[PDB]
Order: sequence, then structure tokens, then C-alpha cells
Amino acid sequence: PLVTPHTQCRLKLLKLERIKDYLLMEEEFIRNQEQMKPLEEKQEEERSKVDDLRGTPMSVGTLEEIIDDNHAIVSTSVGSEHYVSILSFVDKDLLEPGCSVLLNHKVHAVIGVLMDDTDPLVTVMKVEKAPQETYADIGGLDNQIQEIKESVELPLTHPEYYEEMGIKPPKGVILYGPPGTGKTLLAKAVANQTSATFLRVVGSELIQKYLGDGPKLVRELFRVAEEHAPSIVFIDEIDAIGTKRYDSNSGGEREIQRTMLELLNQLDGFDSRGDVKVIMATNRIETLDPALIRPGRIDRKIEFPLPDEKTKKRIFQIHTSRMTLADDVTLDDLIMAKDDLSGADIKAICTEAGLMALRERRMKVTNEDFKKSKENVLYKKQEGTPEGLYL
Amino acid sequence: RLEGGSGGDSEVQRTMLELLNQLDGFEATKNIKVIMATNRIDILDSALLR
Amino acid sequence: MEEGGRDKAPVQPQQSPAAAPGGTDEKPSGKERRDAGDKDKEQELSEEDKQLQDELEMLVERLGEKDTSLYRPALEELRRQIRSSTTSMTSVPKPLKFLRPHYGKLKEIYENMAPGENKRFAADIISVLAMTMSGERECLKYRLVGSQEELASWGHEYVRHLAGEVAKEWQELDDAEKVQREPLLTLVKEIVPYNMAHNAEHEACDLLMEIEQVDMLEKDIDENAYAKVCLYLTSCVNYVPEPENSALLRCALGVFRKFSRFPEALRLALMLNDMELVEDIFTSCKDVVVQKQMAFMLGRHGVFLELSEDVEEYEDLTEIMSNVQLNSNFLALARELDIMEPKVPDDIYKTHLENNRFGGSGSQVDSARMNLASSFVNGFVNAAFGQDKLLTDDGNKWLYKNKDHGMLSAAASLGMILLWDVDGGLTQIDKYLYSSEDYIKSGALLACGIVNSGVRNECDPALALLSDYVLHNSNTMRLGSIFGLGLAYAGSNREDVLTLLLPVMGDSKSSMEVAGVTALACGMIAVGSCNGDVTSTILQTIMEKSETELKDTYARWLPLGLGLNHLGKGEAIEAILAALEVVSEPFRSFANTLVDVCAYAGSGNVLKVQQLLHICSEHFDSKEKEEDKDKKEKKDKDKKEAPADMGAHQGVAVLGIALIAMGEEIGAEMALRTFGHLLRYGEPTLRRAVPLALALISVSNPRLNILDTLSKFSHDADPEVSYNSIFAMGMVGSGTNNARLAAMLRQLAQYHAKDPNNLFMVRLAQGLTHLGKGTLTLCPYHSDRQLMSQVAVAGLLTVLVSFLDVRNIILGKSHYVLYGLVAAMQPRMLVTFDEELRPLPVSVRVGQAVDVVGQAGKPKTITGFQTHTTPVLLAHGERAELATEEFLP
Amino acid sequence: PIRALDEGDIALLKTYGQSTYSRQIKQVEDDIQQLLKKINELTGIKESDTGLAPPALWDLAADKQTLQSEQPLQVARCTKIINADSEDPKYIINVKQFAKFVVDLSDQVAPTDIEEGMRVGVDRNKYQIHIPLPPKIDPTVTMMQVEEKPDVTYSDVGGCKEQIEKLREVVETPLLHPERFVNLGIEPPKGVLLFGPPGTGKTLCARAVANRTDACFIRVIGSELVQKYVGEGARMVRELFEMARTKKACLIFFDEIDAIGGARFDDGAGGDNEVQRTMLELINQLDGFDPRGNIKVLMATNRPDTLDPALMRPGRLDRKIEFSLPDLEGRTHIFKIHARSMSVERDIRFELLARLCPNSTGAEIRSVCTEAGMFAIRARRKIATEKDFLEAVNKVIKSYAKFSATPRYMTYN
Amino acid sequence: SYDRAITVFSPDGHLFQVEYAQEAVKKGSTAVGVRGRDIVVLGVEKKSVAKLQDERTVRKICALDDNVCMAFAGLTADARIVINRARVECQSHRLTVEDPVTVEYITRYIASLKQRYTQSNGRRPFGISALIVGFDFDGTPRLYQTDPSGTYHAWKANAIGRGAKSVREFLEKNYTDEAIETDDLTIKLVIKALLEVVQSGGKNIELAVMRRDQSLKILNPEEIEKYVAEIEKEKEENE
Ligand SMILES: Nc1ncnc2c1ncn2[C@@H]1O[C@H](COP(=O)(O)OP(=O)(O)OP(=O)(O)O)[C@@H](O)[C@H]1O
Ligand SMILES: Nc1ncnc2c1ncn2[C@@H]1O[C@H](COP(=O)(O)OP(=O)(O)OP(=O)(O)O)[C@@H](O)[C@H]1O
Ligand SMILES: [Mg+2]
Ligand SMILES: [Mg+2]
Repeated sequence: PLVTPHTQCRLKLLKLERIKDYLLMEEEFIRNQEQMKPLEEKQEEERSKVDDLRGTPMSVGTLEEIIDDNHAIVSTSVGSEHYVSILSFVDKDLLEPGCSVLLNHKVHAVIGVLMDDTDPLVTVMKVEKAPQETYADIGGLDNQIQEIKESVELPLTHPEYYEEMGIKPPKGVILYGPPGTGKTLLAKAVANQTSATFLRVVGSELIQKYLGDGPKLVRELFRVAEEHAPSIVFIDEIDAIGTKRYDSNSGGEREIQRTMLELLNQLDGFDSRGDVKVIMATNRIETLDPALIRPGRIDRKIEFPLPDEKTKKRIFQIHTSRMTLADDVTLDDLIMAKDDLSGADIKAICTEAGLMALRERRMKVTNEDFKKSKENVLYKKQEGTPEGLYL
Repeated sequence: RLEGGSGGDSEVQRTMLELLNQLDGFEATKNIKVIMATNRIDILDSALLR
Repeated sequence: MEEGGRDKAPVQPQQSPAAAPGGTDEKPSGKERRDAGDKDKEQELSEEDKQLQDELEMLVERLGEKDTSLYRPALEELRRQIRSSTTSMTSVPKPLKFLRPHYGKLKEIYENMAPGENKRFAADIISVLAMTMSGERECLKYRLVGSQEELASWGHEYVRHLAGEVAKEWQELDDAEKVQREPLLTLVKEIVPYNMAHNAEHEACDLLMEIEQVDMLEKDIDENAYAKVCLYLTSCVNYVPEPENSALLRCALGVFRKFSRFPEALRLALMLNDMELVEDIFTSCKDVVVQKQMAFMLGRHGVFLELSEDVEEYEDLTEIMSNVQLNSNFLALARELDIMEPKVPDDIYKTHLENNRFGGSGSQVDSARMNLASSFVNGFVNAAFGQDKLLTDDGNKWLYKNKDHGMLSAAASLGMILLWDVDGGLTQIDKYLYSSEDYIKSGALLACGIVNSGVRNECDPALALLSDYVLHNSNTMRLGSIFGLGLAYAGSNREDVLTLLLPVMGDSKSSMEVAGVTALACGMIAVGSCNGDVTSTILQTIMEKSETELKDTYARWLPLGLGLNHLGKGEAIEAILAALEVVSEPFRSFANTLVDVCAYAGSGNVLKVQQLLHICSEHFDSKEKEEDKDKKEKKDKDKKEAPADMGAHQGVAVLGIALIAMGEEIGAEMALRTFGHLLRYGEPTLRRAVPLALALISVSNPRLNILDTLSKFSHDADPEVSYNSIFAMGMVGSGTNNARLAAMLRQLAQYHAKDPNNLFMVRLAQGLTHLGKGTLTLCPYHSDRQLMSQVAVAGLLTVLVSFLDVRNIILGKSHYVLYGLVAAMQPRMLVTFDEELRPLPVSVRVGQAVDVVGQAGKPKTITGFQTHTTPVLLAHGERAELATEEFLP
Repeated sequence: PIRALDEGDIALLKTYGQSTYSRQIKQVEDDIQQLLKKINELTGIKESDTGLAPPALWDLAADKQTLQSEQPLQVARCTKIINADSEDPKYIINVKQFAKFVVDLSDQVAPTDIEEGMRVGVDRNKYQIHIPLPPKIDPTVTMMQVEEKPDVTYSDVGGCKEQIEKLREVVETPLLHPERFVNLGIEPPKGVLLFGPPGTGKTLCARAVANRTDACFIRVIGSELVQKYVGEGARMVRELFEMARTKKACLIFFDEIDAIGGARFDDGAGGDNEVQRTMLELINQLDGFDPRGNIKVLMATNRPDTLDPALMRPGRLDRKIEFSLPDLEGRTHIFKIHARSMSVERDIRFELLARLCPNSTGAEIRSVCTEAGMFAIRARRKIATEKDFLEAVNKVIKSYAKFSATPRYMTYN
Repeated sequence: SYDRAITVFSPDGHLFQVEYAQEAVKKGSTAVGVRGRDIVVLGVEKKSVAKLQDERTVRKICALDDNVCMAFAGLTADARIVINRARVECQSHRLTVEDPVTVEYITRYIASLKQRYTQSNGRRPFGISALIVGFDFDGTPRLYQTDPSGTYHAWKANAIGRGAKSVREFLEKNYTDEAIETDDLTIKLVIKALLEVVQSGGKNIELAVMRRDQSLKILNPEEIEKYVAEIEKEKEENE
């Protein structure tokens, strides 16, 4: 992530060709690795007959009980239960009733044991790519940047400060405020610069219709996070997961309400938690369940207000990084004159003014682009609130 | 987004939050464009109008 | 689509150049005046860079391309003025008249005759007219001429001054970030004759500006971070005179032309050392120019400042040599007893207290080889004045109890207790010296070289350890006497005691470990001349190693001093010297990869890195040259630790996947010493990737291979929270990972991270990036650990006192003459700023705020405020001078 | 009158401004991302190795014995027996998934141990009984028998000197002195509900009695009772209330019984039907015919209003212990619990801190104790001062509890 | 939850409908005021003329009696009732007791009239806050303030309206214990205080002073422009 000239300079032509040099050599070295292998023994006769000892259509079974005389009991998908033996090379030390095993068809015998057993709905929510830029991307939020770093990055990088006072770091963080402020950016910048793994949850993702399929996916969600790295979990748009826990008349409302009541249990209920951090985000905060807002579950409440006349300069500066800017413009024209508008408004102004230059056959962008752009973006919010009663 | 209680609707919002997020979530999409067309400008929600 | 009605320019400049063949002949006025009316108007519709779409420039050539093909050549009677009207008007649209094979024909309109002073109609326009087109000429057209035929025709002759005025024009129009476009122009034009381009561009820059020097100045050294061998040879000496001739910032000479010492010429920086002795005004920049000249990148400068001004202007030499060294001892004496440290912490051993209740009871460990590691509760914590009377009683009993190699080891630990000392360091040894034993005196008098290491004053050039050496008829008196004095005089390149200790090589007394460390002792001294050392080593090498096919005591020690005597030059003559000198059998051609890449400390020479892979890649090699592919991988570890992190991410990407993943003896035995050589800072990417292959011990091999990778997993200094890994692996490492072999090792790894509180700079990077070797003192240890049987007998000479080039730590002191000032310094996560808006904010981590001797840390360019001007060298370097000035109200 | 695009004017744009390095820098970035892919499929080192033992021990088995245990070994199934008839086998056997057969015994059996309701190994071809089995134990109650001590002493539940006193009477005292109840002529209650505001200490009292129990203790995961299949959740209730009768005096802790049924209604003809069957099965094995004897039930909820009056009846839930907020003497004891194990100044007072938390819980008090040390890491300290706690009270409470009453305060002094 | 009544209490003892009346004060234009040695001064901001109206009917500064002033915030309707009522009491006091009316007596009337106006249901309280400045009580300069709860209170320098928290924090670091004599210096303190306006247009400041012996002296936008010039003269010392 070092393309730091950020412009059409020969350094970025030199830097990226260095990256081309190392990856081509990494290709050619592993190309030589699968090339110059004159070693063939292929099992030394042991695993080769074993791979022929097991059946070729390997099937999947489920343990019920363990009769340890090398003759145990299993269960199939339909529930057909078979007094099968243990055809060998399996240590009887990691097989428990519930752990799924590997079976045959002709004799149904236990050949291996199936590992990791993840239902392929939680593996979709496992992020592999760092999407965007680092903390230097966003346009100045440094009082609240230092807050989230105290609970996520700093306890993982340097947990020597906390043992000197015996204080565990905070676990839950709420991001709340008006829309268009930077909630989704602050999660993506953390997921960029991190060392542990990352999990994203899009709102109504853990909602199904089979009346028990809802809460069952939540158990496997925290199970995967606990079994893997000391990592964090980002669950966004939790306004569709909690509203004050009232009792009413609809029957599909309860399997909604029950799944959202056992997330409470997995979070800060019985004995332990592990090193799992949870980051949650909404637009509205007052319509939430007060059982989730209490400390023990969430220890940080972070406001994201609409910007000022000072850090707004940093918003216009970053979104006008790589565009040809004519020297006629003043950034403080649109900032000081109008004092209401979000950070997502400013990105729309910079894109619209660039479209106005091609609209009148230009490359550079003058003040007259921003005069028409600041109009056209802002005409989507209504006229006003009350007449001159107050003075 | 109305209130809770036995009023408004949750499930209308449950679908709406996914529309609110598959184009603006953790993963930004490319080469997919949406067109929305309706009257009654002031009564659709101020989270997809941003 | 509102076309039509206002298409004036797609009609009348569609007709009048179409009527130009209708009015060239039989119309002498319409040939000229309509051309001039075409020329100025097409010139006028391009000068505003606020209409890129030109109503002529992509409207006329739809017929005008076939017109110009019949107007410029086919006229054949071109006048003196009509060529200045045709070529001035028709060389403008030719980048967009023509497609991507324009690159051979930017000349069939232009170079018929370049009309006059082409910037006359291209001055105020930035690059739309011809300046992009000028770069298109210097890209392809000049390079095919200047590939072998630089001295050539009009494509070089006028093109020189044509590129001269264009390079002036980049810093003329707007003076924007197109300043850096001039090195984009100067280096593409005549890549190898860059200096022939730069010599005109040096003098042009000298008269260009004195404020718009510095960002182009750092643009050069960013391009000089990696290049070809000849480009790094060329643009670094072009870099030298710009703070010498244009400006006189000039305190960036000494270390930032140590950049240019080894590549261009050793005497050239000595002529720049002469240029240091020219600009002697007045003291403050002069002081900190010569602060680095002793113990920051090299020593050996104490012979050139005893000339005719020996009062205070040349009496800084001994002050540089040992007094500011002793003022640095006054850091560890005064300031570092103040911050943290009483005389004996002695309690990282006591931090193993909670283990005795973890699982019932304790007091089960009684291994005698743990008592080797018991010396490092006293040994490592007592560096920088951890002086101990009767706190060495754990040493004093175990010295007089057993363990002859530990009698040498506990005696060698006394030199680490009194380090950087000349005042009373020998007096501490003398009471613990007279025991009349082989092992006691050979460890203590080797430690005497450690005490006066970095001093290089008159302590014992041949006084003590030469008299220790001539006592030999026997064991380590023969060995341990030559090692300490070459360790003490490693910073020097003195010839005399090298010739005193050359008959150690010429004795042919066949003690093998003595001759091996003899190559290591002479290797630490010199890096340049004295080819007779290369002669002396290979004589006994051909005598001894030819009549054997055996252990690496031959191989790990004897070619290594050859590589240390020829370290750090990418000339590739040293490979022609060494490899054609030891043309021999392949177990002696193990030494082929040593002196090849020891001259290749750090640069971008990726063509070497592929021959560092492709020759001996895998082959599966049934137990014949497996040492050579480890040592070929050993030389992959350097040439990676100083392109400044550009290849470090690529190094951890390749060596994590390729070897430890799809390897064999190369990966699962040896390929973790990269991480024990790449960085010593620590970060949880590689610090957690090593216990992926360590918590999985993979015990089927001789597991001390993987437990060697345990050992220098803790080869990261600057103490951390890594105690969680080592103590928990020490808990599984007591019973399992048996304590007979590595109970010394895990606590060697445990006790080395908290060596002192401070003094962790062992990482070969000073100022910003320069080496300061350094390398000659560390690299013997990672060459030593190949692999086993030196955990017991022979490597105990090495494993304690191998690397001893720690230079101090911290950039907190002020030294304004009385040394009373503290500062207001402001420490931050390091710079990222390369080219952005002026001025550029240097760093990003504003939270930490100290005044005085606080820490260095991994990426810290610590700045200061309160208008003290910090004027000294404006880089940093831990002995700032800090004058005072406030003329801004 | 605004139109500015025509295919010739497209060729104006991508030649003006850095024609040298535009594609020259771009395709280098393009093919390296192609090369990010082409390394990955060239590696292909996924390696999901599992099932295999260390390959130094099974060598004796997979020489001939594995081939000897293919054809002579049997793939026999297990079943259940209804009954038998005299002078003959006449064995009537079901599967509950397959059909019901009437089969013969084999030669390798003793005809005595073919008792009714017994799991037996059954042939695949002629379906003869070969091997009788031990009875089935329920697999998921074994998963939720805790077998583990969470470490919370009663000295950490400060502010609740009387709520523990009520809870000590029901759980601990009949299990250690079952005399004074009989020797006076009373019976202890058998069901205790816990209700009140969240974060008040519901889980702590349940976590602390799991420490000092000396008895069978069963945590019950609440949403395991809700299943996908019809009637499956009601069968899970039964197996729980059978094995409790086997051993003596086992403790069962439910938690958040709001989820497993709160109200019984039917107006839209449907809804939470399967939840009601599991919930009513819980009732009839709580009271009814066959009283349970020595089974103590603990429940805890945050929303006690929305529960069924069938559970509100005493005889099922007998003691209503509620948790309130500690007045002042409770909170001053709570600060001394959560701040004794941290580096503080040894001269500060805590009663001034307990003033400024008027309506607060035990969770909110601990959040102040953790936050005050976080201010010490904002500065560079290793001990907490008085103003560290005073800023922490404004950070936790006053940043969310009041914003109009603090600046415009002048109605009260 | 429970507010919707001025007679009910919260479970933690509050009157939210009284507290909501102070929220209506924060929609008003800011007005500051200090006392000095002899000359008291108060200024208002945010004139914002709208090109088509007469500006002598939008006045925010009035006089109750000959030696007492008034500046307010909130909404314009409720201020007109309080002003017109207070003119009667400061005139009927003079009839019953032949003294002039002190500045302390008229503030207790405004607070007590707003007091009983809060107690009874079906009586919406006044959503205004006022500044009473008068150097009337025997040559002594004083200034008080009010509150919609009905609590009269005395400051030495005051700020109200939309943005009072910045100005009140500004004056604490600016009001010197050195008494601002040479009263144009004290007037320049207010113009420096009103320089932190919501937009600071310069020509939107209506300062009104009183030299404690004459009547009210409304400043013109030529004398006030001279004081804005000398504020930029002292600002030239930053370079
Ligand atoms: N402080 C900021 N600096 C720079 N860019 C910003 C900032 N705030 C918002 N943006 C812009 O806003 C976009 C991100 O939207 P944001 O993170 O505000 O969504 P959100 O808060 O999740 O909105 P919603 O709550 O409606 O889902 C980015 O494209 C970014 O360019
Ligand atoms: N009386 C108390 N004394 C000491 N600490 C307390 C007390 N009450 C609560 N705490 C602290 O508050 C934290 C959270 O309390 P807990 O979650 O047990 O409350 P709860 O009532 O069980 O919550 P819920 O009703 O949501 O289940 C506990 O970890 C405990 O440290
Ligand atoms: Mg969002
Ligand atoms: Mg609880």
C-alpha cells in the first residue's frame, strides 16, 4: 500500500515495476518448484492402498454414541443407524457425538472424520480483501478516531498498558448519528489496517423462516469467530434487529423477536466471551432495545455529527486530490456561505462539477462548475422550518 | 422507517435495509446502475435519498 | 444534438487549407498570408488550457493529413519563411494526427526544419502544444539514437539545448509539481549518459532557485533508493554538489555521501571528507557533520584532523573519537539511572514465578545446561553500566564449579557488563583474571576487547591480547586472543595489527576453529583493500579444505571473512575475483555464493535475485548440496533489508509461501533466519507467522532446527508484549521440547528482548536509511547457526558476543554548548510525504509529546517547535546542536 | 442548447495530458492483478487433511485385517422391540422410520436377554437379532450439564445483602440442613423467579451459586427448545425431566424464559403454535400428576410483565426475588469491589463518586471504573487520580443522561 | 414519556415543559451586554434586512423607563406583552412611591409575573429571556437577566441566543479584572465579542450604549464602522 506519489510520476512507474519483478519471480520459482521434482514414492504403499481401502464415493455420517470395541453406532441423514466398525487409522480422541464422520456404501464403515463442518452461509461473511484506503483517507474525525482505536487496535498491538491497571478493554461500540457521516468508512478503514480476521454482517442476514434457523446461525457465527483468530465482528444496521422488545399479536414477529433475544445471550450472558469484539451501527438510536445499550455489552457510544467550518475543508481537500483544479477557485466560498450538508454531499459536489467540465468541453474546473454543482446537489432537501416568530 | 409497536411495519423495513446496503455496504459494487421512478418525493425515506 | 449553423471553423479552415494547394502555385500571397492567418489562429485556439477541444486541431486533419503529405514534401522548393509557417502550424497536431506509430515520425513535419524558437508560440501553455510531444521525442527517438550513437546528428546536437530550454520551462511557467518532471525528462533522455544531461541541468538548477531545490532534492534520493547499478552509480554523484554549489545546506554531506562512498569511489567521499575540511564555518554544522564520523557509520577518521589548527577546530577529533563517546556513556550513567534502571533488575528470571503453581507443584528442573542461561540474568541486563560487585557471585560460584565452556562464557559476560568503557574496564577484569586457567582467561581477555570496542584509542593495540596470543601452545589461548582485538578494532582499517595477526593464518598450526575465527577476526576489520588477506585465507583453504569433504567449520567461517573483506559494492568484479580464484570441487564451491552477494548488501539488482533462485532452486538433492541452497537462501536475506520496505513485503510474501510451504530442507531447516535478519522492530504479521511453524514444532526432524527458529524468533529488539508467546512456550518447553537441549535457548530468547530498557539500535539504518556496518558483526552469528553441535561447544564463542555494534538509542539530548537545554520535541509515526501540496505535513501521530531523552521506536522522525529553528542538518541523528533564533514577530 | 459529445471529440480527451505514462502505468497495474490470480491457482495448496492417524501405528491393521474386516463384518442396524410371544420368538420389532417386522432370533443370542423395549442389532437380509445394546442416553442434556466452575464468590454481589438472603433459603439450605424444615413442619419452595432492570445482577447470582453448589447443576440453553420439526421441542422437555428424577436433588437453571413462551393467544388463527406445545409440556412436567420431588427451578427475565399467568402461579414459581438499585451503601461497596484490583491513588474517597451515580446499575459502575483508567492512558500515568474518575462520570452518565439540565442549570442552586 | 403538563413531576423530579421553554430561547438572535465604570453597553446581532420592509418595526432594544434598557431573545410575540406590562409597573411604582424605579425592582416584577404564569394549567409560559441593563440606582451600574422558569439573576457580562456558549466562554478569557476605562475601550470589547457572530458580516451589529446620565444613544453605522476599523488596526500586530 505504498503508491504515495499519487500522480503520474515515474516513481509510481518505477514502484509498480518492482512489484511486477517480485511476483513474476514468485511465479517462476514455484513454476520451478513443481518442475524439478524427481521424487516419486506415491505413498510408500501405505496411503495408496488406504485410498483404495476407502470407497471412492465417500459419504457423510453423524455419530450418536460410541461403543469403543472398534464397533460404534452412527446415524445417516434419514436416521438409519448402523452398527459399523472402525476401519482403522483414526485416533479415537477427536470424535464426539455431534462430530460428523466419513462412511462407505458397501459396508458403511468409518473411514475418516469430517473436519471444520461449516454451513456455507457464514463463510460468505468472511472478508478476504482490504477494500479501501487507511485512516488518511477520511477527512478529519480525529477525536472519534482515537476512541475506536482504544478498543480495537491498541489492545491487540500493545496490551502491556492494561495489565499495569488490570483493566479489560471495552468490547462493544455503537456508531450512531445522521446518515451520510462516515459510519461505513470507519469500519472499512479498520478492516484495512488490522491483523486479526474480519466478519461483516449485513442487517437482515441472520433471518430465516424455519422457526429455529434464525437463532441457530447466530451460534455458528460466534463459534467460527471464537475458533479462529482473536478477531472482531462487524454487524451493521442493527436497527432492524432491535426495537424495545414489546409483546404483540403477530406470530412471525416472535421468531424475529426470539433470534434477537438470544444474540443478547451469546454476547454477554453466561460465563465467557473470548477475544471477540463487536462493532454496531445505526442511524437512529432511541428506537433500540435498552437491554443492548447497557454496559457489559456495549461500552462506547459514539456520536457522528454533521461537520463544521474547519474539518469540512479537509473533506473538500481529499475529494479534490487527483483532479485538475484551476487556480480561480476558493474552497471557502461554498463552506462559509452555507452551513448545512454532509460528507457524502461533498463527494457528490466534486463528481458533479467534474461532469460540468465535460458538459462544456473542459478539463480544468472553475468556480462556475461549483456554482452550478452546489445548487444541483442540494435541491433534494425541503425548503424550511418555521417563519420569523423567533428573533 | 416508522416506530415500533403494532404499527408501521417491520418486514417492509427489513427488505428496505437490504436495498439500502447491497449498493452501499462493506463491498462497493461496480458496473451496476439503478434507476428509480415514482411520484411523492417527500415521503420516501431520507437514507436512500442521500 | 445541436450541430450546424455555427460551424465556422469546420468550414473556412476546412476550405482555405484545401485551397492551399489551389493557392500555393500561382498565388504567392495566398500561399503565405492564409498560412499566417491559419497559423496564429490555430495557435490562439490552443493557448487557453480551458478548451482542450480545439475547433481546428481535430477538424482540419481529416483532409489535412493527406494535405500535409502533399504540401510539405511535394512542394520541394521550400522557402526560408514558408517552412517557418508550415512547420510551426503543422507540427502542432501531429501527436493527434498520428496514432501510436507516431514514435518513429515526430520528425517528418518537425525536423524538416525546426522553426526558430518553438516555445515562442508554446510559452504559456503547459503541455498541450509540444511539451508532451517533446517527451515523446525523448522517449523513443533519442533513445534509439543514443543507444550506441549518442555523439550524432541534429537528433542530439540541437536536441541537447532543445531539452535544455524545455527543462528550464518546467520550472518557468507555473513552478508546480512539474519540477519533478525535469528528472522525468533528464533520466529518460540518455539513461546511461545521465550525467552528460545532468551537468547542464546541474548548472541550470544552480541558477534556477534556492527555495525550489529541496523537493527536487528529495526527489533524487527517492529515485536513488533503487536503480540499476550504473544509474545508482550516476545519479548519486549528481546528487552530491547540489547542496554544495546551489545551496549551502551542506550538513547533509557526511552521512548522505556515505551513500556515495562505496559506489563511485572511496577516495571521492574522502575528497568530500576534504570538502568537509574546506567548509569549516563555523562550529555548529561542523560539529554534527563530524559527530557521525566515529560511531554512526564508520570510524577510521582519526588521522586527518591533526593538521596545523590543533587548538579547538582540529581538537574536535579526539572529542569525536572518545569524549562524546564518553558523553554517550554519561547518557547511560546519568540519564538512564534517572529514567528507569537500578543496578540489578535481575528479575526476568523471577518473572518465572507463577509457573510453580501452574499444574500442582514445581522444582523439577535440574538441568546443568540451564546454568548456561543462568549467566544471562546477570549478562544481558547489565549492559550500559550494569556494574556488579558480588552480584556476579552466581557467576563466581559457577565459574569455579564446572562447565569449562561456561567458564569461558561467564568470563566473556564481563565485557558485556562493562561495555563502551575505557576508564576502569580493565581493572574490573584483573581481579577476576588471575586464576591461571585456560578457559577463564580466554573468556576474560576476549572480553577485554569487548570493553574497549568502539574506543580504538591507546588501550592495547598489541599490549594485552597480543601477549595473550603468544602464550599459545594449547587450547583457546590460541583461539580467544585474536577475536577480541579484531572486535575492538573492527571500525578501523589499520594495516599493522592485521599484519601482526596474519601469521595466525600463516602458522599452519592446524587448530581448525582458531583459523576459522581468524577469518572472522580479520573480516571485521577491513571491507576494502589488502588483497593479501584474500591470498592468505585461500592458501590454507586450498591446503586444508581440499584434503577433506567434511564439516562447515571449514565452510561457515573461512569464506565469510572473504565476504567481509569485500562487502558492499555492486561492481561484479569481486565475483570475477573470488569465484575464478577458488575454481574447485562443489563442496568448496559452496563458497561461490558467499563473496558473490556479500558485496551485494542492499540495492535493487533483481537480476541477481533471480540467479539467487534459478540455479539451485530445488532439484530434490539427495543430501549433497543442501548446505548451498541454504546459503543461497542466506544471501536472499540481505538485499531485502534496505530497499526500505518495498521488497520487505515481497520478501515475507515469497518466503512465507514458497519455502515453508512447498519446500523441504531449504524451508523447514533454515529459511526462518530471514525474519531473524530482515527486521528487529517487531510487528504481528511475522511475529505471529513464526509460531504457526513453532507451536507446530514438527518434531520428526532434529527439532533444534525448528528450535533454532525459536531462538532468533526473539531476534527482535525494542522490548514488547511478546512475553505472552515466549513464557507460554517456555511452559510447554520445560517438560516437552526437552530441557537437555534448549533450556538455555528459550530463556536466551526470553532474556534477549529485554536486553536493557534501551540500546536496541542494531538494525543497520541511520538517519533515514544508510547502513553503518554493523553487518560485519551480526552476520557471523546467522552464518554460525548452521546448525547443531555449536549449541554445546564451539558456538558459545559466538552466541554470547557475536553482534556488539549497538549505537546508542535515543535522539534526546541538546548539547547547546553547556549541555543544559532539553527540548520541546514532538514524536510521531514516520513520514509518508513524497509529493503533495506545499508545505507538506511531515507526520501523523501528534499524540505523543515529550521534552528530552525519550525513545526512538520503530518509525519515528521526531520534530520540534517553539521556534528554536532546529537548524542543524534537518534530517535527525541523535546529537542535534540546536541553536536559537526568533525573528518572526 | 447544451450538447458536447461527438466521436471525433472523444479522441481529444485521451491524448491530452500525460500521453507518455497513461497506459504505461495502467497496464502494469492491470497485469499484476492478473498475476495476483495466476499465483493463486498455481499454488493450489488447500490441503484439508483429516481423519488420518499418525502413519506409524495403523500399519498392523491395514495389512490384512482391514481386508479381513470387509466381507465377514456386518452392517447390522439397531432397532427397538415391542414384545415377544411364548414357546417361539415371534418377535415384533419397529424402527420408527422404516416398517415394523416380525422376525426370528439368530444362533448367537441368549433367548433370555431379549426383553421388551431393548435396542438390538438386526441383520440386513433376514433381519435376525444378533447383539443387544445398552439403552440410549439423551445426547444434548449431556452437552448442557455444566461440569465446570465459573469463578464468582458471594463477596462480588455486593449491594444485595437481602436478595441473597432470600435466595440462600431456597437453594442452599435444604441441601445442607434438611432437618429444620421437617422438625418444624414446613416445606421449602421449589421455584424462584428473578426480575428487574437489566444489568442489575441477575446472571451474577446464578453464576455464583454454580460455584458453591456441591450438587448437579444444569444450564439450559433457551432456544434449543425451539426446533424446526413439529413436536421435537416437546420431546426435549421430557428427557430433561426424566434424568433429574434418577439422581437426587439436581438444579435446573433456565434463562430468559420470555423467549420460550410468554402469552397464549389465537385471533388470526395461527402463529407461535409449536412454541406453545413445548411451553405447555413444560407446565405439565412442572405441576400436575406425578410431582417431581427434589427438582429446583430457577428462572430469570428482564421483561416479567409479558409472561403467562400459568407460570405466575405459585406451585410452579414460588418466590419473586426482585433486584433494585443500590441506595448509597450498596454503591460505595460496589466501587470498592471493582476498583480494588487497579493502580489508584491510595487517598481517594468513593462516597463522593456514589453521589454522582443516582440511578445507576452495577454494570454502569464498573464501566466508570474501566473508563477512568483509560484516561490515564490518554495521558502518561500508571496510577489513577481523583479527576480521572470525575471525568469518567461525565463521560459515561452525563454524556447521555442530561444535556439541557447541565448548562442551563440555574433553577436549583 | 410523561411531560404534557406544567404541574406534573418526572420520576426524577423535573418539569420538562418548563425546560422546553428554554429551548425556544436558543432560536433567537444573540445579544450581549457588559457593565463598565460609567458607561453600560449592550449590542445585538443578526439584523438581516429583506430588501422590501421598513426596519423601525423590528427593534429588539427598548427602554422601560428613562434610565433602564431592555434586550431580549425568544419569540417576538411574547416579548411585546412583557415589555408593555413592565412599562406600566415602572410607571405605577413612581405614582405610589415618589422615587425613580431601581433596576432591581423591575426585574423582580418580570420574574414574579413569569412565576405565577407557570403554575396554573392552561397557561403556556413565556419562551423569552431578557437582559435588563440600567445604571439608575444612585449612580451604580448594574445588569441582570431573566429565565423562562422565572429566576432573576445578576451577572457582570452576559450572552444569550443561538450561540451563547461560545461567547460566554470567550468573555471569561477576555473580561479583564482591569476595569475597562476610557469607555470606547469598553465599547470595543463588545464589538470584539460580537465579532464572533454567526456570520460576522460587520454591518449586522446594532450596539446601544448609555452614559448613565443621558438618555439612550443608538449608534449609527458610521461611528460603529469606525470602531470596526480600529479592531482591524490592533489585528495587524499578529504578523
Ligand atoms: N469525514 C469524511 N471524510 C471523507 N469522506 C466522507 C466523510 N464522511 C462521508 N464521506 C463520504 O461518504 C461515503 C461513505 O458514507 P457513510 O460511511 O457516511 O455511510 P453511512 O454513514 O453508513 O450512511 P447510512 O447511515 O445512510 O448507511 C464515502 O463515499 C465518503 O466519500
Ligand atoms: N450488585 C452488583 N455488585 C457488583 N457488580 C455488579 C452488580 N450488579 C452488576 N454488576 C456487574 O455488572 C455486570 C453485568 O451484570 P449482569 O449482566 O449479571 O446483569 P443481569 O441483570 O444479569 O443482566 P441481564 O438482565 O441483561 O441478564 C457484571 O459483570 C457485574 O460485574
Ligand atoms: Mg451505513
Ligand atoms: Mg444476565
